[PDB]
Amino acid sequence: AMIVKEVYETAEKIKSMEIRGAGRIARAAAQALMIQAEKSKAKEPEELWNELKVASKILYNTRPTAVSLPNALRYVMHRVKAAYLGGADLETLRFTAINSAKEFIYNSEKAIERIGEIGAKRIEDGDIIMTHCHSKAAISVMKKAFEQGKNIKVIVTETRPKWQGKITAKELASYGIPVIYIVDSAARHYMKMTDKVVMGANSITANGAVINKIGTSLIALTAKEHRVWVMIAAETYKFHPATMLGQLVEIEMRDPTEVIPEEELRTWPKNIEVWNPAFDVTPPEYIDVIITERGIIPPYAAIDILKEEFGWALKYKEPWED
Amino acid sequence: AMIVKEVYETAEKIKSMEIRGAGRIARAAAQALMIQAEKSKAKEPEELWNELKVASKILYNTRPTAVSLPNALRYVMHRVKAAYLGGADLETLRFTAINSAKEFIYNSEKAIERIGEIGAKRIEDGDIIMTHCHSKAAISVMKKAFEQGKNIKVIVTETRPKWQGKITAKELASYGIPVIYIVDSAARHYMKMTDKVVMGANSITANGAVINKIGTSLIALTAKEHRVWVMIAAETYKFHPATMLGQLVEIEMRDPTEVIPEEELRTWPKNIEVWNPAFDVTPPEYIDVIITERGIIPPYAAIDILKEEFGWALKYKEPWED
Amino acid sequence: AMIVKEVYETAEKIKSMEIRGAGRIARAAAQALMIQAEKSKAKEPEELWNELKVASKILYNTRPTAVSLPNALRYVMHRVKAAYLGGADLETLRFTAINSAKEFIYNSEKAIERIGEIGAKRIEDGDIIMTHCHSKAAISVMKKAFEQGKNIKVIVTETRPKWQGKITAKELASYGIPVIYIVDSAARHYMKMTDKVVMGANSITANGAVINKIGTSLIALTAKEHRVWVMIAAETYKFHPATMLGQLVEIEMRDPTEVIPEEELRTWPKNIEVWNPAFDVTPPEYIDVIITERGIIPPYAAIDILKEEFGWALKYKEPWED
Amino acid sequence: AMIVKEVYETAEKIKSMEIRGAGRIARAAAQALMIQAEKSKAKEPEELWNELKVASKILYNTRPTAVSLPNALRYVMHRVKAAYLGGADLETLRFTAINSAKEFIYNSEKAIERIGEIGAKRIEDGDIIMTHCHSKAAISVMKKAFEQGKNIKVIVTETRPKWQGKITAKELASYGIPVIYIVDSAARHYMKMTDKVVMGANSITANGAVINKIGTSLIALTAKEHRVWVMIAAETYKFHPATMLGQLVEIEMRDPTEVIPEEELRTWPKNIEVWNPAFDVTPPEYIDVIITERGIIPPYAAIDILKEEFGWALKYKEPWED
Amino acid sequence: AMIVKEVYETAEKIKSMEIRGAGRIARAAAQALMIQAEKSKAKEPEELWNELKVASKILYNTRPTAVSLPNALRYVMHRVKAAYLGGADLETLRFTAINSAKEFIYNSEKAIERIGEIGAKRIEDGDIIMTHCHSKAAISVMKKAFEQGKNIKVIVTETRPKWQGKITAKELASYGIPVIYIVDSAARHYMKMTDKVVMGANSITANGAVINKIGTSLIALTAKEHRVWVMIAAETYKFHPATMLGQLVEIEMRDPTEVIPEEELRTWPKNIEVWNPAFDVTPPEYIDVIITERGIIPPYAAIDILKEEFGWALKYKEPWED
Amino acid sequence: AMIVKEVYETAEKIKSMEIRGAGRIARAAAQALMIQAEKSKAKEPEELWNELKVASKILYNTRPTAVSLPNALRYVMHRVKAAYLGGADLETLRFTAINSAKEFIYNSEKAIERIGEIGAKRIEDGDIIMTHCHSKAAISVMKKAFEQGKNIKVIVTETRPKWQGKITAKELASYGIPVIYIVDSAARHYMKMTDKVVMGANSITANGAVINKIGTSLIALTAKEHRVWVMIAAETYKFHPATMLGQLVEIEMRDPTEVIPEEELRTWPKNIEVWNPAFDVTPPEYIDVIITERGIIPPYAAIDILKEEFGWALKYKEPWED
Ligand SMILES: Nc1ncnc2c1ncn2[C@@H]1O[C@H](COP(=O)(O)O)[C@@H](O)[C@H]1O
Ligand SMILES: O=P(O)(O)OC[C@H]1O[C@H](OP(=O)(O)O)[C@H](O)[C@@H]1O
Ligand SMILES: O=P(O)(O)OC[C@H]1O[C@H](OP(=O)(O)O)[C@H](O)[C@@H]1O
Ligand SMILES: O=P(O)(O)OC[C@H]1O[C@H](OP(=O)(O)O)[C@H](O)[C@@H]1O
Ligand SMILES: O=P(O)(O)OC[C@H]1O[C@H](OP(=O)(O)O)[C@H](O)[C@@H]1O
Ligand SMILES: O=P(O)(O)OC[C@H]1O[C@H](OP(=O)(O)O)[C@H](O)[C@@H]1O
Ligand SMILES: [K+]
Ligand SMILES: [K+]
Ligand SMILES: [K+]
Repeated sequence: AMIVKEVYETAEKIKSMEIRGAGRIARAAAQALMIQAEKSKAKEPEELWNELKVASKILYNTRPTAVSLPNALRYVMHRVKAAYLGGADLETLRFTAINSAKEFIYNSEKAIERIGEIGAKRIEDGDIIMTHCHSKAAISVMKKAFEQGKNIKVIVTETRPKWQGKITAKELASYGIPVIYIVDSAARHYMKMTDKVVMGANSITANGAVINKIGTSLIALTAKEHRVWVMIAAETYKFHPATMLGQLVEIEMRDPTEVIPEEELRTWPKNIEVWNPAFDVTPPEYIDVIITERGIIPPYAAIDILKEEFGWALKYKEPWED
Repeated sequence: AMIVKEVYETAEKIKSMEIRGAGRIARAAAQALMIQAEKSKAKEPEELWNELKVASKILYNTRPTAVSLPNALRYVMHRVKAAYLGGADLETLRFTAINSAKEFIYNSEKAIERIGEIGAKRIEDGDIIMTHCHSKAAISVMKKAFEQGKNIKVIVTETRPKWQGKITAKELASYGIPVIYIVDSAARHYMKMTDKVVMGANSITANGAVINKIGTSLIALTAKEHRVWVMIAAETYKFHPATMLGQLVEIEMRDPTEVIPEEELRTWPKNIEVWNPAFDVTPPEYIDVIITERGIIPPYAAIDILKEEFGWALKYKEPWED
Repeated sequence: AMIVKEVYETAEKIKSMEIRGAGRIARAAAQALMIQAEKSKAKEPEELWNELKVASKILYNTRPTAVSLPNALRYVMHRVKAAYLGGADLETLRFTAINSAKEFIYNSEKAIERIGEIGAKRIEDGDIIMTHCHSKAAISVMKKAFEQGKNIKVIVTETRPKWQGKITAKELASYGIPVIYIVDSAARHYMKMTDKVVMGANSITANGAVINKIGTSLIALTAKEHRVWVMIAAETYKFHPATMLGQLVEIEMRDPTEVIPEEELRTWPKNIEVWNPAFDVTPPEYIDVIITERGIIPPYAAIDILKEEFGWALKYKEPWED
Repeated sequence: AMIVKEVYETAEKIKSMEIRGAGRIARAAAQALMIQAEKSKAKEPEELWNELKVASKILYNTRPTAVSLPNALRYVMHRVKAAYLGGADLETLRFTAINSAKEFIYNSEKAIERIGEIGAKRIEDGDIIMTHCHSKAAISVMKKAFEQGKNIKVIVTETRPKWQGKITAKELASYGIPVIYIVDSAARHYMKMTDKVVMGANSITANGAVINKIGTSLIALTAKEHRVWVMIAAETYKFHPATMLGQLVEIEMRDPTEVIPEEELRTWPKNIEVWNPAFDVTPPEYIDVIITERGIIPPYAAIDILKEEFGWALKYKEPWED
Repeated sequence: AMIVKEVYETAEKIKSMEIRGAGRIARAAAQALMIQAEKSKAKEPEELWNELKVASKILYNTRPTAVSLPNALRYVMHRVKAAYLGGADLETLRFTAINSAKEFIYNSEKAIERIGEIGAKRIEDGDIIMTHCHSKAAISVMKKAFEQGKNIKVIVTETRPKWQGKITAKELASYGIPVIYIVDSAARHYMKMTDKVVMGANSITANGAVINKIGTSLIALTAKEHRVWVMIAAETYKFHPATMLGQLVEIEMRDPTEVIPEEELRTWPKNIEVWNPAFDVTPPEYIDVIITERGIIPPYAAIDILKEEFGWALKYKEPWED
Repeated sequence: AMIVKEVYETAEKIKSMEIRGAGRIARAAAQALMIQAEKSKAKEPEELWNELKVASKILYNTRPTAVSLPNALRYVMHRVKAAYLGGADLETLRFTAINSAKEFIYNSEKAIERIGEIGAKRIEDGDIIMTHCHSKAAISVMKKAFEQGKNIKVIVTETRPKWQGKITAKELASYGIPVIYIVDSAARHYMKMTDKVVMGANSITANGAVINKIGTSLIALTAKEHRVWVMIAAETYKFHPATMLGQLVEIEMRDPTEVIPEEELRTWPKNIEVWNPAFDVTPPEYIDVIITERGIIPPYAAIDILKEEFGWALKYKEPWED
């Protein structure tokens, strides 16, 4: 019940997308549980255990679609839970939580560097790469390919409604990479000059489907139409455990004013509904490879990544639940 | 040549897209020649003929892609040239121009009505319709189907960068028609609930391809993927004669500042290029029917429309050439 | 208002499908018009005119999907009407109706044997041909090719619910053509051994789509999948003039007792709805050729059959109307 | 050689399809093995062993296509065999056979209700689901989802020739699920209004293909065409171990009298062959997921189900062999 | 019966492909009938008529697949036949034949220049064009595009068995055009760098299929897979009249030694058959446009080219027949 | 290092393709290391280790694409390196090399046999099989299916530029198997009569793509178009480990003079470039099954083969690196 302010501020900052990107919100959430355990004034283990459960619930209940976030929380709290239930005293608990969270953060950072190097071998000198939204994993691949001296150009899609495309373009251009910026609508038109597509992921399902930023399934579709390789750069913690047992992933519907600003929308008629899905779902048939920190897989090998990292936990409850 | 200010002003408003839409700019160019003819101070028929040629060229060099405009100019000018060359006197030439421009304007208005009556028959009670940009021809269909008492909803795509979807959404709402407004990236995600696609055209080619607002081809692609009928509402003067003899249609590239506003765009590094094609091309295999004022055709019958109405002219030079 | 029993008997027999097959029902309506004229006790030209308009409406309100039937009634009534409006006396009108029926009925027979001759040229020695329902035009093709000494075998799908495939199997076998009889569900399984598919049509639209017995579109889809030629054998009076101006064809829904017999259906619970559609719609992209009495066309040239033989009549009302 | 009548009665009832459905026949063969052990008048361990090998062969030679049946006989006989070869006395062997049957039979029941639970998670409120034949695993899915309070409707294809769709329709309606009953030919026509397809399996191969009731592959093809999820609900004992080493599955050809009744068939000429295939084969590319009792897989992970649970046994001979 | 040697020598030279290419053999055949009429020693018209029939039969019976050849013969002999049957005297016949043949030859030459100019507008600066075999029509397009200053490169396929690819490569390279020469097998591999495909035709059917050099259908297929425009450059006399009435085009099977030289094949075992089809058939769905001397058409407009140039003659016998 | 002439001679014969075929060159490289080890005059184990490393590199730098060769070298050298580093004396090192090379050679021969026994089960009585190049693995399948008494015919493609089809045709004929020999361009034209496609592989990637003789991808493309099973017969040592970590396979570009002989080629102008890729890449969606010595897999299960047998090594440098 004695939740420190950094937990609430991180939760809010995930909700408002001031902190965004599936990897980042997962690291931020691990960091929040880390600080809760740093600054906790609890005396008993039972007390700190209970603070960490509640912090974890607050953080889970921010944004639903990227399983990166629950997987972060799980990574920390499977360990914290095993400690507490094994009889660890206060400081043995405090450290288990803090250290588990530090592990996840470090492993996330290393995973992304690694995805960069693996994916870059798939990029060739002269390539024109089209990307969508702003994905650290995808940018790692493109950045690495450029540092290897491959002379590349990236077609960056603006990525409505929230313009993540702007971030992507200034970022790649600041590393020296030539950028071509277009609207989402122009993806087919420019698919004819594109050699490779590199996008990220928020959740990957057991059958190989990729839930990523709205628009992704379209770029994928047309890439298939033209035989351009769709490469999804994604850490293993993007893979979605509960899809193993039949769960559909929730698609986050965000506020209509991200599309039509409040000052404008209030003046619009009542029979207009504005629908603002945050993600769509791309089928495995439109994906060439998924580049994980453990290597290149075909998208249908997602079930293998999950069988072996994740499946064990599905017979238990979540490690923050009563 | 002494060109009236209405010609210059029309030309600027077409360039700037204050006046926009394929059919409307064609009416605005007819109108402009009408007014050059009305307000002319010419004494000799050669002097007026010269004014009409120069005005025609000013209007021609506004926007390239939509062939409606050239076709409107031709409709007036073939007739003006036949009179002048057949020895018409000043007033008979003036009236030929005025009256030809009027006929085109009236024919365009009636054709749009007829297109609506025709396309509406293919809309069924309960249909969810997806559209793109703001096409008067497409809208005529939706408007008439609603007026027949069919309960429809229209999914309207915002149509970046110039946001024509806003015009379409407000217009359909004003007639009583519920709208679902979405970003362009969401067209595949909502194709699964869509019963019909209805878009316009700027130019249609001899092989049946449809040049229309940027992103049209994406929507038609995923429509096909999903077996949703793609219906293109379009006047005969949208069909492109020069394509009969192999001409490719120029795709208008518009200012970067429509995509990114000038204030923001001047802050960006020089190795980001903003590219803003205003149209793409949708191949005939992704189009179910074209709905013209003379009936439903498959897209490959575009050559028939071109043969029977515009082929005759391709042996002659352009009717405004001096 | 004095309508002869034969008109009523034909109508009732078209409704119960005792008279069936798109061509046959058309000939039966023409026959009925002919007999209404032959047996008329009408003493005035206006009195006969009124009997024929009324017989036409009775006949038109039997089965809606096959345009063959109304195109037959048209052929006659356009001619009856031009006579009546030109001032024709009684026996001139009676004869115009008698000799218009005769003409259509004889032209139907000639068209069907000519489709035989043309279609048989696309059947090759050794061919295995799959068909569906019982189409006289399809059968003419197959029977002619067997008479050219080509060793063929026909796969006859049983064609639920009304078992028309039994008629086809006994018919083709009676000519000495070996038949393979299968359930409809088995059409994909046998498509691998099939060389050609030959089916009939109830109506063909302006854009090339073919409305024919329920199932036809599935057989056509898997035929496309396997690159087996789908050939549609159809008289020019199967082409649907109203589709030129956007009309959709109504799909006859027939009695659920044709699917589940009345004795058994009455015992079933109300929360099972039985839906019996008599036709489906096959898109033009899955049709290699339509074989008409005037030649082979790609399905997209359906609009030409229509433009050249039927379009004239769409500016007038139906010839049996007040 | 002293085989108890129940074994003979089960075999005859699997042959006539009085006992049918891949799971049920498997449980029935296990039940029969169990009763052969219970009622055996055998005084030696070698005498019982020999009765069970012989009962197994009788049961295996009933219907070939569904691997479920031999995987059941295996489950038991592998265990009977290891006992017998380990030196087991009589009542130890009798019990090993009794308790292996029991185990398989109970595990079949648990597997089928677990597929219910997992599969139901992919059904969404409002869904219209098409199915085919009568599959207990498919039905468990649909029934569980209805018990979660999701308003669904099921389209039941009648499933010629043996009319299994009648069993499915009455079953689902008995649980209060509204049903739409249609002929098989109508599956493309209704695919446009279908949200999900759920079908069972008789055998699933190493590369993902699904052998199931004749028709299944057509429904799957048009489902793919329309981007409707095709979900296969199947116990792990439907997976076919011999396909790992290249074996193809035999397609049972059943009596032509199931298609044309004997009373009518005898009147037909000899040059009509009636071919009644009980199953077809659906390729993996047209299957979105297999739902097993252990999870959701892409169809290409069938080889893992097999590698991990069955492959061990392929270096030995069949457990009922000499 | 008094056939001059140039007729026999041309026939033989067509048979051996010393004269080849569909246009060329058509011109050569017209030329042969021209010389027969130059050097004829006939006295009566009836005598010369009879020489021209027999010359025509000799020339027709050379190579079967390119309808260019019969259409040449027809063009000359429809005119010669009308003259003779109208009562023309010897010299009026002699000139009719000679002049008709001179017309065809000139019109063929002009048609090809014209196809060149039309097709070249479809070629863009920088384009890499893949072609197949050696087609004058296709080369006209590429040559013209290069003379317009478009900087192009052509991928020339070797075109087994007869190596026409060598001719094509030396020809284009002698005009200054950069050539990349590859084997037929590499067409897919290099389809990714190709912007346009330009091939010729031997016969074009009523439904839009293109019979062209063996291999054409493959290049077309993969071009569709990659969305590369397939442009077929072809004169109207390549279009095939009798396909209007159901005729399949014969595919010429040429001597096995063109594949395996005689010195080698004689040593090969008896159970090896060498099959050497000269042409395959490409479906209309894989063709973007057909470029005729009358302009760009979609391939399904082939029936229109035939309806209007050719259909009239199909109610008559050939103009060389008794 | 004193390298025996057998190493140098093997290396030259691999380069020149005197010894060719993916599997054979791998055996020839094992063999060559065997012989370096047998005939070595080394006194110290370090001196032999050095010889084995240098020989390994000479053999590695022969031909790049087929990963069988590197894998054979690795099989021997991992084991040689473990011995040398574990302190083996001269003779124990010599024998480790000799014996490792022998095991690889024996395993390769047995694997090819097993592949035949496995693939043959998927060949049915009456099958027409199309193959490409000369693959011992594919041939083992065809040979065994014939020996099982299945009546097969094989369509053999000539496989330019090096004409490996000649080897395949003579070899299959010599076993009794009828052959149809065709040029590569005719593969689509004969796909319509083909029941099965059976080819080999040089390298198979982590995502399931198959690098095989130039034109393989074309044949698989049209096979897919036609629903003909594409089966790839291939040993586990054809699977490519470095692709697990993103490596793309180099495609061997061979001398222009294989395509055009040197005598002819020196006469050609310098602006013709002959390009001779020896392989292409066939994507996994066009492959039905890969038949390895351990069973049938779908192509996407290539990652499983790579994980379970070769992944372990990718953390270590190459076992011949100094
Ligand atoms: N050089 C290469 N090395 C490894 N994999 C490749 C290479 N080139 C293409 N691929 C893969 O093989 C397939 C070829 O696809 P496409 O580029 O459509 O021909 C894709 O699945 C790629 O991931
Ligand atoms: O983890 P990284 O690769 O950085 O981004 C992965 C994905 O998460 C983001 O979602 P949002 O912007 O938070 O909704 C984008 O959809 C992006 O592709
Ligand atoms: O003639 P209507 O149907 O109104 O418009 C047709 C098309 O012209 C417009 O172009 P723009 O907005 O002027 O660039 C849009 O592309 C629209 O679909
Ligand atoms: O195991 P469950 O899911 O009940 O049924 C599986 C399958 O078995 C049935 O076969 P048949 O009626 O025995 O020929 C049907 O093909 C059904 O899909
Ligand atoms: O008329 P042009 O365009 O020159 O050639 C047309 C076609 O005829 C040739 O046949 P062949 O070499 O005579 O069998 C080639 O197939 C070529 O594409
Ligand atoms: O191992 P096996 O099955 O014999 O051969 C496999 C493949 O290797 C060969 O390459 P090349 O002829 O050496 O360039 C061919 O591509 C062939 O299909
Ligand atoms: K591209
Ligand atoms: K390309
Ligand atoms: K085939």
